[PDB]
Amino acid sequence: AMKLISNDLRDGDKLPHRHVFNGMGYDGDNISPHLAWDDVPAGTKSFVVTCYDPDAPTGSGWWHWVVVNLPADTRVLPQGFGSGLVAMPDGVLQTRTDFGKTGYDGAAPPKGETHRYIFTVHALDIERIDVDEGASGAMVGFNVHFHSLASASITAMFS
Amino acid sequence: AMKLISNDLRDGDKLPHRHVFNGMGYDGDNISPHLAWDDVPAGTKSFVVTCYDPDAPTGSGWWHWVVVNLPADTRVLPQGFGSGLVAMPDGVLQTRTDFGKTGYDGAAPPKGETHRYIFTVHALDIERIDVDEGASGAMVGFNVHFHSLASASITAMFS
Repeated sequence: AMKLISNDLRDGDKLPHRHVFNGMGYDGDNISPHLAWDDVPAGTKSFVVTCYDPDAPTGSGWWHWVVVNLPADTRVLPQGFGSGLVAMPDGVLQTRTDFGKTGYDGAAPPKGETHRYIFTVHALDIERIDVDEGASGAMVGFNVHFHSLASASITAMFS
Repeated sequence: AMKLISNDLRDGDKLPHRHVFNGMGYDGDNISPHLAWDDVPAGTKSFVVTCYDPDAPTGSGWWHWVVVNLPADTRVLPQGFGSGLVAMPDGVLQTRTDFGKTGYDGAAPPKGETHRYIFTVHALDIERIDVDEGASGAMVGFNVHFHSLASASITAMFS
């Protein structure tokens, strides 16, 4: 029964300022949160980690961060993994977000709105998904849908 | 009361093969459908046209086609406008789809599934949205949400 925990986030609590966006009217530190998981399914060959806001009023939500092809032995993403603080393990790729770039960028909702910022880890049954860094969050999501063995998430609320 | 019509599509009917994707197991012609609109709101300064599948199992649906900054006098997109058959009017941009490129690419659902393929035209209150060709459908959608005066759509069902 795969579990996702974090030294930074608490499921259902407010997203700490450390992980809020640093512009667009906000002044958060824009650092990806620590994430750690356990009890993965047998047959796991890689992981995908994402940050998605289902409440962004765009017609398709908003992908904040997408990490693919994490090797089967991965059980943690240190704080700042999506922010240039951590070396990328071989074969890992950070793919394209709705901000038109790769890597993590935090919450920055319309002033006064509170959205869900869902951090999810998916265990896949394939070692590598066939994508490059220009792949959209939906394109990764398509691959996740057909290859997922299990998932676990933590949702942080912002504002 | 803005209306959207088409020489090719009929709201609620099957998407013709001419507009289905040409690969991924399908052999449609992959040509964008004709779209035409009328009775636009006063204050309209530009239009955005999109094709979205809310039923794609990706976590965020799928953006098939996004066209922005169509001038205020636009009332039609000839067949193939998103397929290289039509010259781009000055200032018009086709932005990034979930297929990781610009331009129209048609329906190609999981074998045997029937999804909605929604074609929408939005009348905006601003002449240009500040995006380049790398902007995601959500990024365009964010701009549409804050600038839309009205919208009209036609939904085609595929398979």
